[PDB]
Formats: sequence, C-alpha cells, structure tokens
Amino acid sequence: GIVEQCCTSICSLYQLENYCN
Amino acid sequence: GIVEQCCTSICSLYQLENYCN
Amino acid sequence: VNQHLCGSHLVEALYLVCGERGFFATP
Amino acid sequence: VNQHLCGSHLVEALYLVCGERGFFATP
Ligand code: NA
Repeated sequence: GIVEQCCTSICSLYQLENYCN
Repeated sequence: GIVEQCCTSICSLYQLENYCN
Repeated sequence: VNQHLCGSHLVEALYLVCGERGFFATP
Repeated sequence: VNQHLCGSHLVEALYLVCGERGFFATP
C-alpha cells in the first residue's frame, strides 16, 4: 500500500495521487 | 483511492487489504 | 446493514483486516 | 536528501497533492 510504496521505497507524484480520495 | 472505493462505494475484503502497509 | 466504511469505521476495518501489517496513517 | 515519505511527511505530502480532493484519514 502507500507505506511500502512511498515510505519503504520512493514513489512518484502519480503513485501518490492514486492514494487521494 | 480508499475513500472512493470503500466509503462512497462498497469495497471487498480483497480491495481493503490492498490498502494495508 | 450499511456496507459503506467511512471515517473511523474505515480505520477500524483496516485495524481488523491489516492486523500486524499496519496501515497508513496509524503508528 | 531523504526522498522517503513517512508519518507526518507523508500526511503533509498528501495534503499538498490531494487538495480539495481530500484523503484518508483526514477528519
Ligand atoms: Na491509503
């Protein structure tokens, strides 16, 4: 989920926006 | 994201588990 | 029976389903 | 610079990117 993608690894703006709303 | 899928709409256990970690 | 999961109920659902995995945005 | 987004930084990043918008789990 967002933690593995954005915290454990590094995520892009597009990936991060997948987790809005 | 999870709000649209699980709050606005109805989501499954499988979808919800997508949002872990 | 409401099948929607919003706000604090959605946080509970994740505590239940995710267990030891954790989830954003709990410590 | 650290490019990982964890905890409060991750919350901060979603505020910035999601705008009106919103995101789980803001009240
Ligand atoms: Na999420």
